[PDB]
Amino acid sequence: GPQPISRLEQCGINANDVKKLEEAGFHTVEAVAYAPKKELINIKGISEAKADKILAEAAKLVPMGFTTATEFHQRRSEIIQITTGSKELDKLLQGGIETGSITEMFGEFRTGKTQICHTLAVTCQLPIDRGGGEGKAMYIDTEGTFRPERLLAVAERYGLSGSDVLDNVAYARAFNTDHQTQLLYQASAMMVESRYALLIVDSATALYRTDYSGRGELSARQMHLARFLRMLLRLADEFGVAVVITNQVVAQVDPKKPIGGNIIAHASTTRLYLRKGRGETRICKIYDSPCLPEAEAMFAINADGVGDAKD
Amino acid sequence: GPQPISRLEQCGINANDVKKLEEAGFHTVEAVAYAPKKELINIKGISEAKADKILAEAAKLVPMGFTTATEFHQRRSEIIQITTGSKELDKLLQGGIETGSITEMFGEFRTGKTQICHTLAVTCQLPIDRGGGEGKAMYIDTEGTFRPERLLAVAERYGLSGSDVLDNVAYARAFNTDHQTQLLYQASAMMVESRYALLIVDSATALYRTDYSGRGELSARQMHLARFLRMLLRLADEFGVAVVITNQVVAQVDPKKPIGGNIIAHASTTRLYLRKGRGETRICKIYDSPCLPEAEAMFAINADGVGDAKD
Amino acid sequence: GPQPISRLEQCGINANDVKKLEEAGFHTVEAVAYAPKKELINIKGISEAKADKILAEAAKLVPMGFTTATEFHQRRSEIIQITTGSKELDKLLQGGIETGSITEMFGEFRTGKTQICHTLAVTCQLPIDRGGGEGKAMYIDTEGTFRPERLLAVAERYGLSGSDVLDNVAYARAFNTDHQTQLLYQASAMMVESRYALLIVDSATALYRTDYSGRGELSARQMHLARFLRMLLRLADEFGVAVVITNQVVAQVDPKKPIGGNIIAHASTTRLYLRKGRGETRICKIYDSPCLPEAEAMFAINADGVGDAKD
Amino acid sequence: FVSPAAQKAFQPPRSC
Amino acid sequence: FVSPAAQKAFQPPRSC
Amino acid sequence: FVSPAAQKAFQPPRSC
DNA sequence: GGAGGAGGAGGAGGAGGAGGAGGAGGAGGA
Ligand SMILES: Nc1ncnc2c1ncn2[C@@H]1O[C@H](COP(=O)(O)OP(=O)(O)OP(=O)(O)O)[C@@H](O)[C@H]1O
Ligand SMILES: Nc1ncnc2c1ncn2[C@@H]1O[C@H](COP(=O)(O)OP(=O)(O)OP(=O)(O)O)[C@@H](O)[C@H]1O
Ligand SMILES: Nc1ncnc2c1ncn2[C@@H]1O[C@H](COP(=O)(O)OP(=O)(O)OP(=O)(O)O)[C@@H](O)[C@H]1O
Ligand SMILES: [Ca+2]
Ligand SMILES: [Ca+2]
Ligand SMILES: [Ca+2]
Ligand SMILES: [Ca+2]
Ligand SMILES: [Ca+2]
Ligand SMILES: [Ca+2]
Repeated sequence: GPQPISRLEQCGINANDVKKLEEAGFHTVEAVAYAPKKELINIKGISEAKADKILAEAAKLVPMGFTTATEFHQRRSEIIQITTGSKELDKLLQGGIETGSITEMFGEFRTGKTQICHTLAVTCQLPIDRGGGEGKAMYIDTEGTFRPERLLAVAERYGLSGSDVLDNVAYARAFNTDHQTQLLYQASAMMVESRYALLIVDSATALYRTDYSGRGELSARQMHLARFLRMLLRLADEFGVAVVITNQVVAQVDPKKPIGGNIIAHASTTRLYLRKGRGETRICKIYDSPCLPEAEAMFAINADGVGDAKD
Repeated sequence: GPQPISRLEQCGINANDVKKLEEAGFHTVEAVAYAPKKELINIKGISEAKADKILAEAAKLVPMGFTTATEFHQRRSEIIQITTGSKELDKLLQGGIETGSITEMFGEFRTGKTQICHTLAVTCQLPIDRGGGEGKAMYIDTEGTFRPERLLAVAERYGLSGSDVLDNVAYARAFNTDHQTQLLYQASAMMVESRYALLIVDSATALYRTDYSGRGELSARQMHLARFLRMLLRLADEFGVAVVITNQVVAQVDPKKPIGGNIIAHASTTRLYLRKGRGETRICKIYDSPCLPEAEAMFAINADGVGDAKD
Repeated sequence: GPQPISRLEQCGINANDVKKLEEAGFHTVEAVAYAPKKELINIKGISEAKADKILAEAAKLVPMGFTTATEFHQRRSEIIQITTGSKELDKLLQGGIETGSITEMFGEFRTGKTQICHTLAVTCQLPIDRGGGEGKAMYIDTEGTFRPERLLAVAERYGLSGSDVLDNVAYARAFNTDHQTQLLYQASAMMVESRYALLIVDSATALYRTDYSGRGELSARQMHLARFLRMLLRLADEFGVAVVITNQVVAQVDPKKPIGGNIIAHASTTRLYLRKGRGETRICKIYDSPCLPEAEAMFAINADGVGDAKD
Repeated sequence: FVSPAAQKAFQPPRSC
Repeated sequence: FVSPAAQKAFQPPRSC
Repeated sequence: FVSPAAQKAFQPPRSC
């Protein structure tokens, strides 16, 4: 896990300053090391010289230099991939939902964006031997469509204590885009105290469509969304969680486009396009990824979460 | 290759001063010769008179005067062009990615900016006879989308030792724009010790969009980016590497514009615009170049990196 | 042509002093006559009385008094205008690039600043009957984007020996702003030995944007640029060459502004604003001139340099 | 605020 | 910092 | 420094 | 032998970024 920011006191930082770094949202040594000098200057008590020392000492506790692709290939071969509860879907992702990265699932209505998030919320608690991440689940919800009964269904499938599964899912409802970003700062505080494997924002863009309604609010909208996505990457690098955001679609005027513009498209490393199949079956397509080929799969929404097409 | 800065000691420079030039980021005689008098005065121990002597002696070891277009045409006819792994793409570039210069590739998501960088990271290690540069690869990554498994795929295509290919790619992840520039100073130290053919920053502008969010931070943003690009030109002139940066796009309000403003546009000598074709095929267009006509090509992203359209 | 500074020895100047004027950058009688008394006092061996004599004798060899607009209109009607390789562009300039003056071309990227400079570098060698200047070309380059292959293309269009054309283009690369000014002093030495028709600085302002990064370095930046432009005027008056500098642009916050401030705007007599047209066509606008009306033209970048719009 | 049950550490879900 | 494997010089990739 | 080919005087480019 | 005093003079710009939004029936025959 990451190093708590208290470890800066054993390096020459006044504990009164570590407390000021705490109110700014920094709870780990990594979060302070990854931060720019500019970000620390914006804090009240921190001066130019303090940030230089705080960054210098943080730099010693976490490596921020060059390595070889060999060492990076070795370290990545040990990365956790949480199972999607579907063999055919896990094979498409070559293991499952990859941690330390932002995965985005978009599609029409009913295509299973909320249903995959409820399956992932449980299967992240499974032992790694069974395809999990052995961590808690954080579910930021912006639509009100979080159903704990859908978690209990997935728990029964994997034979887990439904009461214990509901104890490892931290749930927050976001009511606007300012709140949605505010909830991520509290997320950083919690992820130090307990081990989390997966973070879910559902939907990451739903509230942006109506908080910034105007024509001239477009730049301010994409800028605020860019900061939210930048903060999700922070949590993914800091704690190694798997960030899974969902996205809504739109119609092509000149046939389904995800909303959020180029900001959401450049930021997400894996983009999953979900279509409606027949009955309860759905089709997941690799829409963008650094390592996976543009392919398709066929999963299903069953009475016990997302599984393989039962036919 | 370039001359190590130690050669200044055999010319009248106190080895205690060469050490001070070392902490300022100068490791070659060329880097000191190309530097302004102003840049050396900003160093602590260096005085006005020392910089005059240091510059005078550096001037003798590297030519900084006039020549003829004949001599320059002869010297340029011997310049290395690294293959893009695609015949149709190499023909568009009239040889491949040209060294000693800054090449920029921009486009929408999925259009192959990271995939070309992973192909270039391998094919730069090929012998010049096969279209390579016979040097190591440096991959500064600001998004987290560096996949060594995509390098092993390109290695198999060219029948190279995947273990040896991963040993010639130096990888660093940048977490903010200050770190991104800091990594270039360490790059200058490494490029003296070993032979590098290619430097990759992917993406060179992704972090600038959110480190400088404000409206009044725009000048400070483009100024910090201008210094980063000025330092990339330094490495390209000092070591003769091929600098390949990537860029993200934006929507036209009044249809895809690269971000970074006029700073990135004036600085990059070759600009490559990548579009999405059909299936796995992509379209690369010459967007700006001093010598290449505004034309197009059609490459593809295959299971073994960037290649020609397989159809 | 101008008179070599050796002609001062036949007028009462000790040849040991003419040698001291040589190290200060004076190689012609005109350069010494146009110089202030203050500039000669700053030389080591020269005293107050010597400079008085040196200036008095130089004053006799070159006319520095009043004439009539008639005599000046007659002398100007014999001035050389180098062709831009485009009929529509030459008509906008009423003849071409006018010698003995500073012409500045600015615009966005790709708009043809480097391409016009490569066409001008060849067409300055044409006989005056064909629209040239019958002189060599000097190309100070601060970006690294000098392509001798683009000269050979323009040579074929005018049916000139490509080998001989590359022998008449003196090329120097500037790495910082101090070097850029230093190269102009060597330019003054060369322009006495051989006949030059055109001097090109591309770009004259690119390096100033990053050599003087700070907020408080702004005055020192514009002062150093003012001296460089003052020295370009010196070469234009001394040798009668056509000085063509290029400039980069910037965005308007409150739509494209040339950089360099009021210094570059007051100093350049003709300012050419280049826009991007359609395909390979560009639009050149008279942005400032003492004699030309504010008009526009449409040229094109072709496989043989700058020419007329082929359509 | 932080729920007193959300502050608790991850407990491995038992078998049922 | 510099990785001890990144400090090593360029070795020509063998054939496989 | 001055290139020995740049010190040479302007030669009229021949026809090709 | 002795016995101080007199201010003044401005200047120098630069920097882009940002998508999104469906919809609409019809037409007998051997
Ligand atoms: N217990 C269940 N058993 C079977 N199918 C179910 C069950 N619960 C929901 N579904 C089905 O799953 C789909 C709902 O998917 P989901 O909640 O993920 O939607 P979504 O993609 O988030 O949509 P939206 O954009 O409207 O929020 C519907 O087809 C619904 O009938
Ligand atoms: N092994 C593979 N085989 C085939 N196609 C692949 C493979 N890996 C990735 N791709 C495809 O390559 C594309 C990804 O391109 P790349 O990683 O270069 O994106 P990018 O241009 O950097 O995008 P972004 O702005 O999102 O970072 C996708 O279309 C993906 O499906
Ligand atoms: N041989 C050629 N044939 C046709 N077009 C060409 C050729 N070489 C370059 N071009 C085009 O000319 C343009 C490049 O112009 P140029 O080199 O003058 O740029 P610039 O104005 O100096 O830009 P920057 O500010 O980036 O340096 C591009 O549109 C490029 O495609
Ligand atoms: Ca939903
Ligand atoms: Ca992406
Ligand atoms: Ca990428
Ligand atoms: Ca450019
Ligand atoms: Ca140029
Ligand atoms: Ca003017």
